[PDB]
Amino acid sequence: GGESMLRGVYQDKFYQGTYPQNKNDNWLARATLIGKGGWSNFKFLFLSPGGELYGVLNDKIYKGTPPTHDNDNWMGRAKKIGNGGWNQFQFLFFDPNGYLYAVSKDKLYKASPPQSDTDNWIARATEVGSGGWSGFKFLFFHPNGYLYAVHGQQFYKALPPVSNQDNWLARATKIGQGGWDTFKFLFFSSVGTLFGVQGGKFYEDYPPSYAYDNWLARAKLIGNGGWDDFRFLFF
Ligand SMILES: CC(=O)N[C@@H]1[C@@H](O)[C@H](O)[C@@H](CO)O[C@@H]1O
Ligand SMILES: CC(=O)N[C@@H]1[C@@H](O)[C@H](O)[C@@H](CO)O[C@@H]1O
Ligand SMILES: CC(=O)N[C@@H]1[C@@H](O)[C@H](O)[C@@H](CO)O[C@@H]1O
Ligand SMILES: CC(=O)N[C@@H]1[C@@H](O)[C@H](O)[C@@H](CO)O[C@@H]1O
Ligand SMILES: CC(=O)N[C@@H]1[C@@H](O)[C@H](O)[C@@H](CO)O[C@@H]1O
Repeated sequence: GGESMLRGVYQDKFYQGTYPQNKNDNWLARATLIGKGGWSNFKFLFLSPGGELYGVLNDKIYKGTPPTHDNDNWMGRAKKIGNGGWNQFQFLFFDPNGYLYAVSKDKLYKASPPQSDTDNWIARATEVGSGGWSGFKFLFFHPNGYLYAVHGQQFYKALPPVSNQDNWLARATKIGQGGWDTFKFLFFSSVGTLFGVQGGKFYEDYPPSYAYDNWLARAKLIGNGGWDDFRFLFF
């Protein structure tokens, strides 16, 4: 059930709405304002597959159901689940089953998310990757459980590492040979459609399946202008 709404932070404000389906749709003019300010200094701001919003701010991490209207004081009701060290991460993201993945100091870690202030998450997390993980530009999951990654200007996908003895990049399938480093945002919707913002323009299409598929030549243009101004843009 339910396709998730697109969300984004633009000029310190938080908006939500169904994603735009053509370049004549002025998304910002119709989107619901779900936060009046305070959103631009989060380092990370993302949603779990269970619908909980996670935010990293000033080295601490907070969670709560997302705000539904502009006067919902999200940070006043969010639960603080981390008191320090959350700005050390380069990436912080969920797999489809609710496990949190994190890249810190070139290593990849995985575990169920912290549920309280006193939980030393980084200490109990499993190290599933020992080196190479700060070299990616993007690292994100498809809803089918495959890990997608942009390395240099190349694009790859493969089931995630089973342990730190698993050399992921060596067995990954290459699904793109160039141009992937020029995107500002690159992410999946909840039904597996790939969405990307490249120089102000917003595109969507089924993801490439092999290195010679010219994704940008076939993708649908769903937005022209303003998308490079967002600080966060995600489903
Ligand atoms: C980061 C955060 O929770 N910001 C909210 C803001 O969006 C909302 O408009 C306001 C309502 O009083 O409370 C907070 O400031
Ligand atoms: C990144 C990480 O796991 N930081 C945790 C922090 O959230 C927590 O409050 C503390 C409790 O001892 O341990 C850690 O440092
Ligand atoms: C990016 C990548 O695939 N890194 C892996 C690393 O996680 C793993 O510990 C090692 C095993 O020899 O191989 C690679 O370096
Ligand atoms: C961003 C993008 O779509 N890059 C693709 C690239 O992956 C592919 O190898 C090439 C083949 O023609 O076309 C494009 O450039
Ligand atoms: C961020 C945003 O909503 N940008 C839209 C843009 O995609 C669209 O092409 C244009 C149509 O007039 O309006 C806006 O600028």
